[PDB]
Amino acid sequence: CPLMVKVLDAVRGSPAINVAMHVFRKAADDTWEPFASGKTSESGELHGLTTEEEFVEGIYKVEIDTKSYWKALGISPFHEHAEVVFTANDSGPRRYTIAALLSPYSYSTTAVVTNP
Amino acid sequence: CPLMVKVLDAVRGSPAINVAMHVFRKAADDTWEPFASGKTSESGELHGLTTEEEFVEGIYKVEIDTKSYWKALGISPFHEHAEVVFTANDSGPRRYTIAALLSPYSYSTTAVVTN
Amino acid sequence: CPLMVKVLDAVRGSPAINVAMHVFRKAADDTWEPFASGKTSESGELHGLTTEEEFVEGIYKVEIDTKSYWKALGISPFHEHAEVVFTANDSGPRRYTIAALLSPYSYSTTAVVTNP
Amino acid sequence: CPLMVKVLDAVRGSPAINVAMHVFRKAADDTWEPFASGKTSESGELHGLTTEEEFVEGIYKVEIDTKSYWKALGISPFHEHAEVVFTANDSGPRRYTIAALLSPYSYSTTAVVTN
Ligand SMILES: Cc1cc(OCC(=O)O)cc(C)c1Cc1ccc(O)c(C(C)C)c1
Ligand SMILES: Cc1cc(OCC(=O)O)cc(C)c1Cc1ccc(O)c(C(C)C)c1
Repeated sequence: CPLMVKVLDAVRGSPAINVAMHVFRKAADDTWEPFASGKTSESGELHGLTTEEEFVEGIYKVEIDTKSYWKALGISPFHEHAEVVFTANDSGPRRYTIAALLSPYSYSTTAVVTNP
Repeated sequence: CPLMVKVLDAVRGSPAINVAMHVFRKAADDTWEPFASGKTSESGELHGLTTEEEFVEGIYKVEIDTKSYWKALGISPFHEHAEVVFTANDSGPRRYTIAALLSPYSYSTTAVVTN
Repeated sequence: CPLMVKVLDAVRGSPAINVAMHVFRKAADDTWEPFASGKTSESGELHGLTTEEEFVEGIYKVEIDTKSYWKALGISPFHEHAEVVFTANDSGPRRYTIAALLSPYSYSTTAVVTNP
Repeated sequence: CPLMVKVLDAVRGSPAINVAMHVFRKAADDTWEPFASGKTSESGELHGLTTEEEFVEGIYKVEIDTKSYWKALGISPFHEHAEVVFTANDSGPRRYTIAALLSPYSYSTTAVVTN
């Protein structure tokens, strides 16, 4: 469906497995409303967060719990989390893949936006 | 200078100049209280945000207005901003350089943490 | 199969399509021998470069023609190409995904190495 | 200083120190002729590789020995090295900073190209 997140580990060269993340939508009143959540699979992917009709226009935030991921590996990393904040579907529906690449003191994030 | 931010532009191969950003400290009630801000210099750098005495342990957020930067260049961006959230000084004062590399649909951020 | 390359465009937020690349293997005599080549698909992927039995231990180089990609979009980029040089299969066979993320003056590259 | 290389370590959040690298210029017969080398300082920087007069147009390669760096830290790396291949000075002399960010299974490289 319309929103997928793929998370890689740049130290081990592997998908980043069991990484928790929470998705929020900015409300009319400017607050962050809980939208969805899940944890990455063995392939570092999280699918099924939302549907085409629920995923309307708006500003979305994906908060990826990268600190817990590193802590479980014994590492105290720099970032509390990796955030990804973006306007979605403002020219009509699109399908978003959020790619995140994680190191203890660095994190990249990239979007692949395609038309269904 | 305990906190410095350096921003580069991966499309133009240059420092990212006049990029605004705000720094926040997480309050006891878990809200973000803004306490410093600035814009990058002609070398893409922002210095002088805080002092050693002020920069106590806590959770800090740097919100970099990448969307305005790309809009000023006439380039469509993906992100609303780039946010850098970290716990500072957890075993003593350190000097933090946040290095941010910007593309319209991608950014990376790195910390260089010294003495 | 054992070697896949996925190339993304960080300016347009899209797969980088029709990107040419050449794979070389370092020979016993230290020269770079042509190993395989291909161009990325509409999904920014190149598959079928090699087989499990051909892809023996050795030092491999993937030379991705990123300059031509940017030039065809009107852009004069920094890099002549993005190279990816690595020892493969030295603890037994593995499956390698090379992920490359391209901007006119920057390029990241990451490997996902998994056991079949 | 027409060419500077700055290398950071994404695992330790620090400059990458004592990283060796070699610089080559592509010859007329398409072989690479080595002409400069050095290792990064305690701030992860390598200066003084060439001079304005020597650094003429051509295709240059910087080969960064990331594998030795990771081996010295006891960390398994993926890449044999990180190579930065570019045409220099194509419309006049510029000042190039190559910024490299290193992880064991990933690296990124960026050019900051000025006047
Ligand atoms: C977008 C994407 C999807 C994907 O699906 C799974 C697979 O093909 O195995 C597999 C890969 C490797 C990518 C590309 C990707 C995925 C994550 C990632 O961090 C990066 C860096 C360039 C930031 C690239
Ligand atoms: C190129 C550079 C120059 C620099 O001078 C600032 C100082 O004097 O501390 C300080 C730093 C940290 C960098 C490195 C840098 C600066 C920004 C940046 O986005 C990147 C990414 C490639 C990771 C690296």
